[PDB]
Amino acid sequence: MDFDVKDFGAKGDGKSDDTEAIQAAIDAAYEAGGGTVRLSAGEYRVSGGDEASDGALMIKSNVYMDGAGMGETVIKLVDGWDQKLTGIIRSKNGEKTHDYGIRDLTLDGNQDNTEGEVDGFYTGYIPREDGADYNVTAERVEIREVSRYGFDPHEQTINLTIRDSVAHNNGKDGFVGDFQIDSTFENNVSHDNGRHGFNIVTSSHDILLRDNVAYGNGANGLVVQRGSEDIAHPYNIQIEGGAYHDNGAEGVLIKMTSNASLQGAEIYGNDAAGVRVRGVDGMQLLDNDIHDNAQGGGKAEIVLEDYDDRDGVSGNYYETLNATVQGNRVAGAAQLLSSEGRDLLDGAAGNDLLDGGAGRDTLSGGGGADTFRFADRQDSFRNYEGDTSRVDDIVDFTPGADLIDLSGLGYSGLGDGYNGTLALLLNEDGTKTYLKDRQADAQGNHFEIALDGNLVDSLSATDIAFDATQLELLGTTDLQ
Ligand SMILES: O=C(O)[C@H]1O[C@@H](O[C@H]2[C@H](O)[C@H](O)[C@H](O[C@H]3[C@H](O)[C@H](O)[C@H](O[C@H]4[C@H](O)[C@H](O)[C@H](O)O[C@@H]4C(=O)O)O[C@@H]3C(=O)O)O[C@@H]2C(=O)O)[C@@H](O)[C@@H](O)[C@@H]1O
Ligand SMILES: [Ca+2]
Ligand SMILES: [Ca+2]
Ligand SMILES: [Ca+2]
Ligand SMILES: [Ca+2]
Ligand SMILES: [Ca+2]
Ligand SMILES: [Ca+2]
Ligand SMILES: [Ca+2]
Repeated sequence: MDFDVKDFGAKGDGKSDDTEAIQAAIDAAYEAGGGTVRLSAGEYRVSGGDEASDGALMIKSNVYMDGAGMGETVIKLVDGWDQKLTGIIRSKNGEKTHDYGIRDLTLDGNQDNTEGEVDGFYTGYIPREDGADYNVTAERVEIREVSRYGFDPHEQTINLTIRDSVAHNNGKDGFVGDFQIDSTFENNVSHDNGRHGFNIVTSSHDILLRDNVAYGNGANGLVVQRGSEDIAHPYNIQIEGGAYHDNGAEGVLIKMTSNASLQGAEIYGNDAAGVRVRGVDGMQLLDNDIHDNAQGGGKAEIVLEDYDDRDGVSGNYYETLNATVQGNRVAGAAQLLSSEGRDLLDGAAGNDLLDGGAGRDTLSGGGGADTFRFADRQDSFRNYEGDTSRVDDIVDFTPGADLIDLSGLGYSGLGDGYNGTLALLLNEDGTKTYLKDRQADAQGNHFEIALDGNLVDSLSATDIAFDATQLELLGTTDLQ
């Protein structure tokens, strides 16, 4: 059954406190078993409760609020409110609220004329307890001028959808997804917020972030992170399309997350790296357009690195693992470092640094002068049985342009492959060129690298750095 707020005494005049009248329509719609609460165009002033957890308006199960449009219907916090208010619209703490939503309206937190932390839209059940809100929809909603978090769906919410919405000029993050599950953020814009455009945090998993745009935020365009507590990391985070540009830090930052994907985005004009990946297990970075980042200083368009939390709350060291970096256009340097397991690392037009770490990795530099680093003799090797897997291959080594950094391995130079030298060998059919250590170590292992193609004639000693002195002289990058 459909309910109009004006029928409950709501004025929408910008001056009268309409909180009770709008909540009356909510409660009547909830008592009918569900329905739509409609708000014609106008500015409805609203106030909070006794506690921050009271929010301002309590949406209920099977209740949807439909305004007359963003800008047309504005729900604005009263002048002078001085109490922390957790959700101008919110579901009840300790209730699994379900099948509710808001559409075509503006939430205005009025931070210029209020004091206290205010969040726009708050969802969820109980922090650190099992249970969830579910089937939650925000469609064409604008949240602005809240002092902290604009869209703040919270622990836990399953099947939250926020689409075609905007968060701007909020004091902290425009969108936070806090322990969101099986949820969708699609075709949203988050801009000119105090800190992050989008912030996916607190164990959120199976999240689609499709065709979102974040610009002009004080910190990240999008950050996906564990957060500050020792809890399960987020995982299964798929970032598809959109644009993360002109933000105060990295365009996209992903850290302490498993199975994350960033594909087909445009990423530019950010003050820090365009993309930064710290301690991510399973990272796919495909077909993105990355340019003109590090505007605030910095040497890298793309940064892959570990996340050392040993001095932090978990006590753990988190490696970036299982990385696939292909198809990107990158107008600047990519630092692509990974660890145990098979990595596929493709640089682009910049002067890139590539290191797949342990395991059988396939590396390519693309354009420019690229350094392929092998930090450990066990990072590319063939074993006693002749198991040729675990041997890295470099797809496109360019003699006179690229560099093989062996400076930490203690080989003296090219030679016959014994006594600390490496042999340069062509395989039987002349399809691959090998650098080989013919001397087995105590475990029977042989350091070996495959260079795809025939380079036995074009490769020279000046294409390999065999010690730190040679690396300082020959290094192609500004990232070592
Ligand atoms: O980033 C961070 O610093 C951490 O943020 C964490 O999320 C916070 C939320 O932002 C809210 O402030 C949320 O407030 C909860 C309270 O935790 C509490 O459960 C409260 O419960 C009330 C209940 O509503 C009712 O009034 C009853 O009568 O008394 C209860 C009581 O006061 O104990 O309701 C508040 C609410 O729902 O607004 O709390 C969480 C939190 O985790 O504490 C979180 O993301 C954390 O991981 C971050 O580190
Ligand atoms: Ca709830
Ligand atoms: Ca203020
Ligand atoms: Ca390159
Ligand atoms: Ca590897
Ligand atoms: Ca190259
Ligand atoms: Ca190693
Ligand atoms: Ca390797």
